[PDB]
Amino acid sequence: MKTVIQDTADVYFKRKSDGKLVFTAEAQTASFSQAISEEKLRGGIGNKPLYILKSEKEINLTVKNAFFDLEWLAMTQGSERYEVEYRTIAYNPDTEEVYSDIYIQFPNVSPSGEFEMSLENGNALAPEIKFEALADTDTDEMAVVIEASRD
Amino acid sequence: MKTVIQDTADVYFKRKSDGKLVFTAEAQTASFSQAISEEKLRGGIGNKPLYILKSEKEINLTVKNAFFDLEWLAMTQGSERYEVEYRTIAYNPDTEEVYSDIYIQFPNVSPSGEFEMSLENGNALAPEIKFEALADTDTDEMAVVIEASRD
Amino acid sequence: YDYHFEVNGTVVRHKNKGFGYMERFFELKESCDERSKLSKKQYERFNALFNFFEKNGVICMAKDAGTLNTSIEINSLAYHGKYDVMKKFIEEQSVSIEDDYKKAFFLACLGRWEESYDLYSNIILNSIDESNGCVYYLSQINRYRIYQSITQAVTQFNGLGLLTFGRHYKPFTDEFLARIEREMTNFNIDDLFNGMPFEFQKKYKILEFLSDNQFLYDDTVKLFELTNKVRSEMSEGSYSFGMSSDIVVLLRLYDNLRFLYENCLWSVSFHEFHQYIRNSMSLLIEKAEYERTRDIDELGFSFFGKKSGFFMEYYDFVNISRHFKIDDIKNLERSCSIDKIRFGEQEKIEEYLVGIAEEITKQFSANGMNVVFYTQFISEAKAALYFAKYVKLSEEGLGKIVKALLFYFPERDLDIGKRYVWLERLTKCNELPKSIISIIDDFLVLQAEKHIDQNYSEVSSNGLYSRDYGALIKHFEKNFISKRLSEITLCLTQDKQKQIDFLFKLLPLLSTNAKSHLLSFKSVENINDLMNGIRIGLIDEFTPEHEELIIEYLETRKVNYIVEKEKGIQTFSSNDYMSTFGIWYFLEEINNSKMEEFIGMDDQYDFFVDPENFDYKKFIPSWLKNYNDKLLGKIAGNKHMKHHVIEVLKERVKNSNDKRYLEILMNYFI
Amino acid sequence: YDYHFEVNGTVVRHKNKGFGYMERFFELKESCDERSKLSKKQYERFNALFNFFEKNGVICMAKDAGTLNTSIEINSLAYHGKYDVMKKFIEEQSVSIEDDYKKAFFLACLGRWEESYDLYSNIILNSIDESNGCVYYLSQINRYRIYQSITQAVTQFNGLGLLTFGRHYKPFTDEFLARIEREMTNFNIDDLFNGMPFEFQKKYKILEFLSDNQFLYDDTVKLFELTNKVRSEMSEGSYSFGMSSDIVVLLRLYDNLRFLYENCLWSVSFHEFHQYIRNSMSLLIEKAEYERTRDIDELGFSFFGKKSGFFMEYYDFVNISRHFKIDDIKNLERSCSIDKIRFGEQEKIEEYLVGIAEEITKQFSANGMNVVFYTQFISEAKAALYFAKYVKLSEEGLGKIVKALLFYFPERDLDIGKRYVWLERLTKCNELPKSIISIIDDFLVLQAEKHIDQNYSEVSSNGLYSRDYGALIKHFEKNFISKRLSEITLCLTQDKQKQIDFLFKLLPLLSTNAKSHLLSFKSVENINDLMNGIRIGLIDEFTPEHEELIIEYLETRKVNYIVEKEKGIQTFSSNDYMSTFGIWYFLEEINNSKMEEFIGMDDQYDFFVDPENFDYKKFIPSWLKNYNDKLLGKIAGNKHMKHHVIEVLKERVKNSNDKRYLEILMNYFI
Repeated sequence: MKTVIQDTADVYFKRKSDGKLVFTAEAQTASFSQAISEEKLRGGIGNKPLYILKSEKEINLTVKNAFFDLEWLAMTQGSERYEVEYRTIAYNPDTEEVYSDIYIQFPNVSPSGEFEMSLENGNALAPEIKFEALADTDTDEMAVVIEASRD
Repeated sequence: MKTVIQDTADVYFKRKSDGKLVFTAEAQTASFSQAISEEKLRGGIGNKPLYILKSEKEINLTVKNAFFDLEWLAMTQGSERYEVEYRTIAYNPDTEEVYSDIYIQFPNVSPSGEFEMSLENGNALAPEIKFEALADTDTDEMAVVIEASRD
Repeated sequence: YDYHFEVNGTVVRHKNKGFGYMERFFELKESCDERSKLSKKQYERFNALFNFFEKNGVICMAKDAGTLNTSIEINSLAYHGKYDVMKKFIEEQSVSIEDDYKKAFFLACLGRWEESYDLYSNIILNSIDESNGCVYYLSQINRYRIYQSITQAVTQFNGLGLLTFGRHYKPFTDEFLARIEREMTNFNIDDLFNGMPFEFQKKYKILEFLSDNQFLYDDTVKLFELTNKVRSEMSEGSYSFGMSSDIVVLLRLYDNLRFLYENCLWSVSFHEFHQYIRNSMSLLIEKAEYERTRDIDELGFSFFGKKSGFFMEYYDFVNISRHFKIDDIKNLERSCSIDKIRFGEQEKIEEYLVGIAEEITKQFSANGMNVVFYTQFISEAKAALYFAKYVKLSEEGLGKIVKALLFYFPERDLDIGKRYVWLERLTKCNELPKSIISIIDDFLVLQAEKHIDQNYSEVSSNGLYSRDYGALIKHFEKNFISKRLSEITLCLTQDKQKQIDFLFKLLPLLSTNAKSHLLSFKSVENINDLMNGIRIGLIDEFTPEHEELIIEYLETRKVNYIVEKEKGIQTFSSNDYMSTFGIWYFLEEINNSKMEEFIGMDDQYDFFVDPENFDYKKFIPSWLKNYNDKLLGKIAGNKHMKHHVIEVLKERVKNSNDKRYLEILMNYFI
Repeated sequence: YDYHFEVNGTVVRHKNKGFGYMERFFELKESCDERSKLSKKQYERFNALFNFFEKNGVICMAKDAGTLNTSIEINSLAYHGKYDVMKKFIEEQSVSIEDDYKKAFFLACLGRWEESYDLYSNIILNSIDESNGCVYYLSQINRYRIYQSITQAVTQFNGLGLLTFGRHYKPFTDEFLARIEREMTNFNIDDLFNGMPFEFQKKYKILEFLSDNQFLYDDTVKLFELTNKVRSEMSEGSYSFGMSSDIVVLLRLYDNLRFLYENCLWSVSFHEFHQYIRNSMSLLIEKAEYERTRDIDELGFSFFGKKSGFFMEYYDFVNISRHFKIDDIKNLERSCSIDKIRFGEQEKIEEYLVGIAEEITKQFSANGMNVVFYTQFISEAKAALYFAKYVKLSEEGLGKIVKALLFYFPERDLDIGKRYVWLERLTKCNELPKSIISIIDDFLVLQAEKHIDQNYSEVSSNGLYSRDYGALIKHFEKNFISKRLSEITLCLTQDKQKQIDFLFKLLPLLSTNAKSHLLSFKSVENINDLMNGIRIGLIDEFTPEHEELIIEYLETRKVNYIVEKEKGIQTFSSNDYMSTFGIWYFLEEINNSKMEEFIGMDDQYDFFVDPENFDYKKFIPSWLKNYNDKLLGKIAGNKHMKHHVIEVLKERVKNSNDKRYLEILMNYFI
């Protein structure tokens, strides 16, 4: 009551070509980053053209709760690249009431973690994993976001 | 033999009215810090200022030793200033031969020590002494330099 | 190790292969009906167990963790710096053994390190008969630290303290030091947990870490793993949802203070533990700046679309007041913009600042000052006042706080010079009512009474003197002719004249007739009198006779300059007015051509006079900092050097972080 | 604790009060006559101690210390990455209890973790029968460590290995997991040193700290003290004579590193030890950056002239090439001008850098991937290739590395789009000889052939694909015709849409006859085809027919927008072309007036189409990072877009250390 205040988030992941949901739920770190950049890769052009607006772009992602699954995990025990949906709640600073929930989904994901903890003293689980959102030639990708607050 | 290289320094302290020798033959940290700045002053009236030279200016000092001096330490054991004489040498990058010396004179240095170095364990001495450069209203002072390399 | 207790009060299963006995309790927490299915004994045990946890802050399991707003409450009086009320508490009579312990710690805080140890000896013998386990172990853990404090103290008063103080103060009797050396002589703190009974060893394992130094090394390493991360994300533009890694530290920070205060331990006063607070609060106040400034595409504010803004609360002031030396606080001023930060609870704070103040009035108004208390308290006294610039004080607190600083605070740690730097600094976000204008006078008259010493020189480290106090008053209240200062002028005769410096330095403040007294009085022959005279603006120009004095001083410089060059010596004067001399010519004040003869000695001189034949490699980019808004304009108007300056300026703005350079380049040169 | 051994190779007394038994030994060292007055055995004993202190570098006494230049020379084959020689030494019969110990560590490095335990099993039983407990203690420290690593790995395969590696692996037999999970269930590493013989607890106390983890906790805290001092030195601009605080870090970095590798301790493949290497090194590299950019006030030239810049030698390359990750090395680039720093010992760097190339050939060329060894070596391998862009490579050596990075590195840890990025990064410091273009040429041919199946799609983390692979050719070469690509198109018949459009966007490298024959049956004018067709130089000027399609796209996006607004849905498309079109307008590439009908759809669209009425508050300053010079000149001329872009830039450059914003500011807007 003196000083802190806390909030909550929630994390789901999924696989395409079926309604399979075999992943974590609750990104403790929940580290998110976005970036754009440029270089001299096009350091010279024939001119009289136009532009590409390359920007490179990149979306880093992190979730750490584990407890993936037993049913689908075991079944998989016997490259669609999966997909991710992200859901969080938004509040009004004036009223502080529940009126809107953030609806976020990403088209492409590809988990790739540093497959070695080897911590000298074993940890209390929570195997943080970093993700990178792939993309194809077609269109869109990156993120598609939906918003509540129809009050 | 492969890589690192070190150097050395030398300290000299003294009190006016006499040549009371005080010194620390080495100074490992030996941090010398010159600094000058300004924030805001002046009434901004009278049209022509005809001057303005505020520069505050300040010099700090640092040394290390375990030797205060033997004799009158015990004499006084049971405010006429604490002047300092920094001396060292300079080398020529072309030859690296001993040809030049450095003579540093401070006429007014005051001992402003944090007499609260109470540490959680018996250490390897290292009684760091920090000083502040003082300059009276009269003239000159703080710094004067003399050097060898006559050759 | 059966469970794991997160810093946030949440608990997660760690090593349970059996019944979730923790889980049932929190299942018993919300179930009022099930709480009624217990006997009265068992019900009271739950009450004894329930009352403990809520004071320990444990809330509920992680799986059902909701919006947790953990509280913080530090109640130890010493943390509240009420040095007077405890001075009555120690006079009171003892009731219980726990009360004796509480007094023992209070003794130490007041610098009476002598009687503390004996009662630390008095408690220890009577302890066992009550068969209370804890009260013994901490009584010794506290002993050896206040032992070391004495030992580290006695050498310091012998080694340096004589230089710091000038006398060989002896706070501790010869015989007392003997006994403590004997009793503890072979004391190895390591085994002390390895000594107490198995009965002790099974209940009170949790007090183990306080034996060795692993307790202070255990906590710090996490702050290195916690700090290494946060700077990484700070260079990545990342956003962290939920509890940010910085919020973890603050709970950890305040948790450490409570356990290391309310139990009345004495490790608070050592240098190492102060290291923990410095690099913790630095990271928090550092992280605030990055949040206030960064970009977002659309969803950036959609993630945690608000902040604590590091709302700096009352305890946070109490933290920064003690644990930072003046040098440490300055280090933060450079990187962060602490002015931009807001300050809540601006009334509770006011008690602290007067508390530090009104106490200083006790110590040094009286002849008795506990040197041991001076060792600890003067540092806290320093930082508390300096950092007050950012707070909005009340009129009375500004009364006392200005009163104590000038009259009572000892000269040694704070010379007359840096006093200007503090008293001005206590005006920036405030004003100067009459009641404070009166107090600053009372210093000048008191100082006026001090301008009779034969050998005094007003030694200073910032080149500012009580004339500038008067100069400070005028910049706000221009029409404030002084009243008593005038009188000291009139009674004086030319025979005793050292004060001519101070009065003529204070010519801003005099009566019209008193000025007339000065007119026949005083004289002008030397260059100081020129610039000291100019320092008031009294001298509006320079007659040819005045100019001859300028040339005459310069002739002295060359005659030397050939000598040191002939002797192979080089010197850098302190307040070389030659640098100040060069400023006039480029500013049109002197148009005499004879000054061209005097080139080639001072680089700063050359940069102004001879742009035609001035090499720029000998430019010092720190010069421009000390330049005036007008002066930076006139150089900005030139054609010879504007281009070549702009080259040295672009380079340094690129390859450096000094913001002051950045604003200078944009405003004037651009 | 009688003396202290300063890290600079000097000795200083701390607690000694008896004879200077340490002092006299060095006095004998300098004197030659007093060596001869000892008996032969004692003369042998003097040499027995003299040789040791030359191998440990305890040079002389601090009272006669001078210009000490300590050596570092690390010789364990694990450090020097000579993986090939290891397989030859292991394939050999040991001759002593000493020899097997070296093997048990070499087996650990090659990741054959299974057999290591067995030989580690053999040593314990055959180490009991001698007076020499050193091997048996350190036998256990390794034995426990390999156990924990077996537990951590096997769990992580079950946890996330299925999705990471795509399939299930069980490198370790089920029985072995049972046996190891049987043996160590009742072992607590803390007590290990306690239960050893009283003799072993007398001589070898020095090996105490390795038992628990405190040794990294005692060292890690000591670094945290240094990192605070060193950072403090940066913001104060001080000067450090004698042994600077920084060089202490470097010695303490290399000194520790020698102990663990040269005594064959397996701990050095654990995360916590990498943590020490990470922060210890980065601080030094950061220190060099500041040192280069000092401002100089009055003194440095006489003291430090002709800057003795920190040279990053071969012994510095491996450490960065081993322990860092790929994100971490990225961060340094944003906080150092690491291009400028000299990279000495360049001949040596080539061998080890070549060493990774040949090994990467072996593991993936053979059917056997030691998936255990795979984990600890790819991450080391990954950073190695990336960091090469700051070291000069010969032609022949550059042939090996390029041959591997394109071909044999798995698609798992380097996607196709990622592969380009690394190759180009090795084109900076090196030109593009005829040999190199052969390799990248082959990669286009091979990947072209595979892209014939109707579902063998491609992904990217850069959105680059094959299109700019050709660009690296023509940006360096000019007349590369790609014979093999000619035979591809010359034999392509019809109805291979993926192969059609794949080599469509590789037009410029094609041949004359193939071009025309490929312009036949070409992708029509699709909008993707339109821009990508423009990306290859086919389309020179927009026709109204080209514009007609553009109008169609805008209409589609608008009807989508009204659906999105009703549903409250926002998108961020990697193929979002709203921003691209509006820029074409501001440079008059498109003349049709209809664009203004869609003002209010995308914020960056409004920034260019309607500059007069644009809401500059909506301006996101990051867009400027996407804009080339020829826009950034045409941005600086417009009246509607100069008055406002300047202001936001001033805010960020003041409010950020982002030099790119500063670079945009000086050159073009001012």
